[PDB]
Amino acid sequence: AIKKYKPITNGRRNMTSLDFAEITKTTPEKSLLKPLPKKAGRNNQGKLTVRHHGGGHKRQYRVIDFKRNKDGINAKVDSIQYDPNRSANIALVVYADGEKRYIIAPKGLEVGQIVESGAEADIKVGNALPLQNIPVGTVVHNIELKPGKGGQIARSAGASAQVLGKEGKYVLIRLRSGEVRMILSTCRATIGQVGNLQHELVNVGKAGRSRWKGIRPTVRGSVMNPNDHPHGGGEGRAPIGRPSPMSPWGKPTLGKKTRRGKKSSDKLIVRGRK
Amino acid sequence: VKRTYQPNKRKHSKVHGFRKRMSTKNGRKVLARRRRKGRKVLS
Amino acid sequence: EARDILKRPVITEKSSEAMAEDKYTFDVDTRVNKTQVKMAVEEIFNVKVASVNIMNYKPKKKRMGRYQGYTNKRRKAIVTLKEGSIDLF
RNA sequence: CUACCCUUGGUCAGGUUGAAGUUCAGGUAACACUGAAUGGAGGACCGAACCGACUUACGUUGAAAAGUGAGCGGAUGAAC
RNA sequence: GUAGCGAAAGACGGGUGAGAAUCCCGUCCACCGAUUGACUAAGGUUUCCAGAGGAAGGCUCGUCCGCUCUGGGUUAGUCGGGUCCUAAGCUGAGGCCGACAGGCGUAGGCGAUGGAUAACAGGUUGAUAUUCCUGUACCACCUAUAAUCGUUUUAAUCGAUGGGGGGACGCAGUAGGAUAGGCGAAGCGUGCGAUUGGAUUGCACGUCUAAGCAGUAAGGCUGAGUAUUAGGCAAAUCCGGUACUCGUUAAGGCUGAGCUGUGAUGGGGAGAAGACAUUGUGUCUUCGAGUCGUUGAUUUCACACUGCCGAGAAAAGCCUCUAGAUAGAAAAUAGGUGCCCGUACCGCAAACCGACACAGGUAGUCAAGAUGAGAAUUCUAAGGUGAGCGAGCGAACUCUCGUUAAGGAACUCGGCAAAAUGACCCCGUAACUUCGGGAGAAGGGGUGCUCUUUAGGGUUAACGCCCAGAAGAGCCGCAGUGAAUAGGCCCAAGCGACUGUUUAUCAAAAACACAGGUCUCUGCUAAACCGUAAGGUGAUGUAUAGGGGCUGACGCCUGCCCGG
Repeated sequence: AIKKYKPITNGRRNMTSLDFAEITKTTPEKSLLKPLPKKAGRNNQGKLTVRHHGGGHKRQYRVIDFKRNKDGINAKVDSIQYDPNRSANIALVVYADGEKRYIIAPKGLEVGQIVESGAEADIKVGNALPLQNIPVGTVVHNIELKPGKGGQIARSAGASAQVLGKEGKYVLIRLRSGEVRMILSTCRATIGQVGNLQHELVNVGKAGRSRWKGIRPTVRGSVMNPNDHPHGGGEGRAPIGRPSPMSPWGKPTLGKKTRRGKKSSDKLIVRGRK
Repeated sequence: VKRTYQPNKRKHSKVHGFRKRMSTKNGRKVLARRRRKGRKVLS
Repeated sequence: EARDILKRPVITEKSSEAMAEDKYTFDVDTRVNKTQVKMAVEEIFNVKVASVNIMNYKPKKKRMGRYQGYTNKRRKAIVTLKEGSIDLF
């Protein structure tokens, strides 16, 4: 659920967090860990390219099995663990000979239950299949985009798409943003919704808790100077005195579409939103 | 109060000093200028 | 080698007090190690050598009437005899 | 030097309050509220080291090309 | 012959000299004492130590060093670095890109601020010491020495270019266990005071290492055995899932573990002169001086345990198990052997950064007694220092400091500055609230010393040993936290919710951030951004996500106009 905090400080006045009651083992698997040094928005020339990325806690990368490869060998779910690198939790699965992997934990998934992959597999939560063998109307997550590449769509907390119909070698799928799309029928997907659904409701509460996640502050354009931002300058406070609002790099920012013409996936997108 | 110039031997050999100046082309040009002027210390 | 690697003896009151025991102090080439110094004094003065210690002395700044400069750097060896003795004076 | 950041290290006298939680019992009986023990949370409180720089006095061919004295803010954190 | 001579306590006697407020010795006095003390970094580079003249140097003299001469002076198998390991980064054969110059990047290299690695006690100089000497150890390598394993496949050994494990990691908090150090006392030693008394009396004291034998105080442990095998680029006899026997006992089976007793050491050293004809009686060749017993206890066990969310490096050294390979070893002794670089000195400063022997700045470690909660405060031990050239006399005015009759903000732009408050204990405490608070609200009272005592914390053995359980009875003073240190409070409005940030050097704020809103863009080689491009950030993310704009906790809300 979500725990509310008692207002003992002004910083805890309206703060909530998760109770982490789905987490069943609070210590990661040693052989599936890699380093993840921060690169706080600075590219290979060392300059800042995206603003507001900073320094939070040290975390480590857990390697996730986004292509469900091991096929026709079932696996037991060992634990549901926490991951600082995403908003879902992860599940440790152990295959029938002893190989351990991590996967994204779906919504109702229990320690002990069985999970498998392939065309031979059956439709229950956490099995991975090609989109061809998945009946129309079910909810799926972790959807590949090119066959064998690994899942790319609907991996965040509480995310799913549903199968809508079948073309020749495409299926129709309705994404979480409300757009519908064609995907190659040999791309895989796993059955069910991604878990940890109450992630959207936690109130962060105090400025410094944002800093624990590596968010640096953001200063608005209209209180900078005219060489810094198009909204800058003006004697007192001032309106945005332009026909449109602007980026700091001077492009119109409030309604101008930015998708490029002539992408090859323009004929795959039947109906789009956002 | 704290001043500009807080010395450090490794840093001094690492930003100036012979192998750093020979490692770029403009650095080799400062050593050629300093030779041609007849400086006693090139770096 | 073996006779260009020992250059001079060193005669001081500290070195004399060391020669009250079986210790002898030489100025050696500045590139030699202390195995070579042990082998060279065994070859030259025909003795047996217990151990040898060694130290480097930096160049020393110096003046002579608006001429400034440095001494040479020195490599000093102190070698302890096991048996035998050496008759320098 | 200074502004951000990256990797790897370090430091923070002492006091005070007493969160979530647990547990027994005055009113107690459909325990149940509220009294007591426990527990130790917090960009909590007071305050040294440390970090700052609000008032003031003194300095102004200064001891000093930005300091000293007395007070003062922060002091487990978005700390140094 | 002006300003200044850079914070701080000195006085006298002796000495030395051509000449002394200055140099040296003495005695007394004083100052710092969580440091003006003691170590280690960085940095500096001979300033270190002896002699002798200093022509300059020093906000004097030389009759010192920071000028001269050498006399000099720095010693490591174990300390700190390299012959080890990798992080961030920096480079990078082939490769990609680019008018050129050049940029990027693969394996790989390099790279500590981290990981790994063997020594302590005493003696000794003018100048070094875990380095020299003496003792006792430890770690490696090489060669001889012997019984042992003896298809060399296998076999304890070899042993991967192989595997599994480990190394290997946050923050808070607690309860313990040991130990360092401090503490009182007759175990034992020294001395017996001149000014009145007392003589249980003034004190002091109790030792000592790394290594190696024994056990050990607590900690973790689905805790000990059988068969199979999509795998560990193949071998494993080792790593995982299950099916079972004592099962959840922790016996003690295991790993790891602070520490304690013996020997190390009847040696060193010892409060000791009791040992000198001497080393100027200081000094020492000879010869001993106790190793008691309480009291209460930081650092270590160990991020052990418990809790929490923000979810807390890597690689080698190392341990296993093997193919494979050979004879085949190793081990325990005896011998040898153990390279290079640093090492002097200053070092929270007269030696570093600051033009200076500058009231500044400068990472880490250690830190005794009283008082106290305390590392606060005041005094002090140890240890350092008398301030560093300036010193001797005695108005206005300026600056620091203390006091003030009567009055008490009348001052002034403004109670600016000062005064007042303050510790501990006990009683009490409003409006308003987001139910947390407000709150230490306000406001009251108490505090020394002596004796009873009934009795607490008990020092409990118990009143005795200190604070008291705290109650009675007294005594003194103007005053009892008798010094020093230690919140002034209330009522009412603006703004900003809050902690935070800001104009190094005239502005700390109502300005910026913020947690929340909302709008908008973006389906992944995402948008956005950097770049000529390659590359790259976003992100090893995937619409509960990411970028941009505006607003700014919370509560009640957010009307009209789409002509431009």
